[PDB]
Amino acid sequence: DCGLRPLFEKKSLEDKTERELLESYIIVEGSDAEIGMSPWQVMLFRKSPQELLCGASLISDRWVLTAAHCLLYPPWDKNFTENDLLVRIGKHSRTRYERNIEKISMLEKIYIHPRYNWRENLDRDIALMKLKKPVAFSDYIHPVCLPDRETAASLLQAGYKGRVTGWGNLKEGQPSVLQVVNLPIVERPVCKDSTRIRITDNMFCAGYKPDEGKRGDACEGDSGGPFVMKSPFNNRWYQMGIVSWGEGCDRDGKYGFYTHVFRLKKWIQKVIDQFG
Amino acid sequence: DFEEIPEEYLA
Ligand SMILES: O=C1Cn2c(Cl)cnc(c2=O)N[C@@H](Cc2ccccc2)CNCCCNCCc2ccccc2CN1
Repeated sequence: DCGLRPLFEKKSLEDKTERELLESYIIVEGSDAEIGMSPWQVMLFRKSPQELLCGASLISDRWVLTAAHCLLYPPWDKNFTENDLLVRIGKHSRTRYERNIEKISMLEKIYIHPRYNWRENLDRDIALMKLKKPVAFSDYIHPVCLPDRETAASLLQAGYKGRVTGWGNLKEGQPSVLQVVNLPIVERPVCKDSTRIRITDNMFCAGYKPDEGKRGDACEGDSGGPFVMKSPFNNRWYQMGIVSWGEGCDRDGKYGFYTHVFRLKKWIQKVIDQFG
Repeated sequence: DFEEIPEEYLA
């Protein structure tokens, strides 16, 4: 039942911008998300001091996916352990406690990709977090699907648009509610030529070109959040990427970079079946 | 400016 939203696909209602994504299959400068628009959205919350840590996504009733750098990044003295964080699921408002809507879960264990490259370019920027207890699904809490080879091959194409969501900074201040922006996947050569950072096959970049007019990008605080696409074949939402890195936010000629979820699915599956 | 969350989750 993954990728089918209770408030949209389940009742055959479409959100305001999913049509834009469909038409392409041939957070800075975003907008407020609709209620229940991203039911798999997860907020990584630091306990003390209480603050926004990162974004993340719900992939099952006990597993949450995020960016490895959200938990481990020596250059900025970041090395969080299970008890330093909490996961808040089903949220819309950034700062308020959404009583009777959001659910807060404690972390049982964190698993960071063994070959996550924090020293150089954040290659394989992915991590899994197992919750202590399963979270109850609801109209605002629902898992997103993970792509198989076919889905990745057909949707991960230059020009095809995905959707990024998060409570991160609005500019390179803070948003009142969850932000959303649809961005087109960019050709590999263009991504490469836009930066001096070495790009790997475990990454892809997205965003509009300077001559395209439209804008939008992820920013500080959005890390770990999902880059999703709605399959035109089975109408389910798939998480194709994880907000990973960028140079500035929404700069002309620059693009946000995302962890290529399918490329690392082997690892994801290995972790899940081995550890329950 | 984060609203305080119930104690059960912080314990
Ligand atoms: O901050 C991060 C992750 N992140 C980390 Cl841990 C370190 N350095 C970042 C970066 O982006 N950007 C710097 C270039 C760089 C990329 C990869 C490894 C080392 C240096 C260059 N300077 C730091 C920029 C920090 N704000 C980046 C905001 C932004 C924009 C688009 C997508 C995700 C994000 C947030 N993600």
